[PDB]
Amino acid sequence: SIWDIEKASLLVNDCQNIANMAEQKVMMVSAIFSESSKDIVNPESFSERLGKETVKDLYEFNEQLTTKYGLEFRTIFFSYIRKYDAYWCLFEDLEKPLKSIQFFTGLIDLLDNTNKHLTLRSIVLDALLSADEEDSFYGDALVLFEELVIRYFGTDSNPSIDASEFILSCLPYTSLDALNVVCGQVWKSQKICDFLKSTIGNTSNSPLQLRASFPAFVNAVIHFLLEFKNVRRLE
Ligand SMILES: [Co+2]
Ligand SMILES: [Mg+2]
Repeated sequence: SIWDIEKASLLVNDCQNIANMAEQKVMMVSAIFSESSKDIVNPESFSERLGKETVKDLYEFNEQLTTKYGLEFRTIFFSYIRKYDAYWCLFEDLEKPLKSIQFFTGLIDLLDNTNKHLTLRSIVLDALLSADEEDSFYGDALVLFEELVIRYFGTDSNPSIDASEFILSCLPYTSLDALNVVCGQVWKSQKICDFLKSTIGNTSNSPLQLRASFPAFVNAVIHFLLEFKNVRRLE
């Protein structure tokens, strides 16, 4: 996929500002989650507690973000930005506010009552693709990845899909091979793709669906988006 260069260019201009409104809604959603960390039993409950108007506003801000700035895969891809020179130059300075925008796109995806969490899937895979650097922040991404896998295949209204489709449908890349072209060291070195294809195969075969509790899921998501937020991804 090609990120519209004009729209991405607009994002450079409105970056710090959209980032600010973004961190507003994060602090809200996160504060509201702090009150009810045991009554929020599922995304739908997260929704009711937030309020329709808060929710409606949440989706409208995400809509403008998505349409105006060309984010076809719903969020920001640091692997993509690091890979393609034109985008690197455009964004190399703006890593801090980019992390904020992505956080927002991650957090509100917790509201997806289909449990597909396409945006969280994107963010986790992007993290997995980005890391060459020595980190155990990787480990956390693998774990969160297995949870998203449970959440997807544990919901019986979600169609059976291959590991390939599960991975690529949320990435601005066209094939599994292509991922080898844009990834960091860890992806190739630890044969990460095979681990994911394995995990995905076993989770949809297993009668055990040891899904985590939502408030624990949410807390792990918030935690993970926070670690990400103090990591230097752009080279
Ligand atoms: Co588990
Ligand atoms: Mg794709």
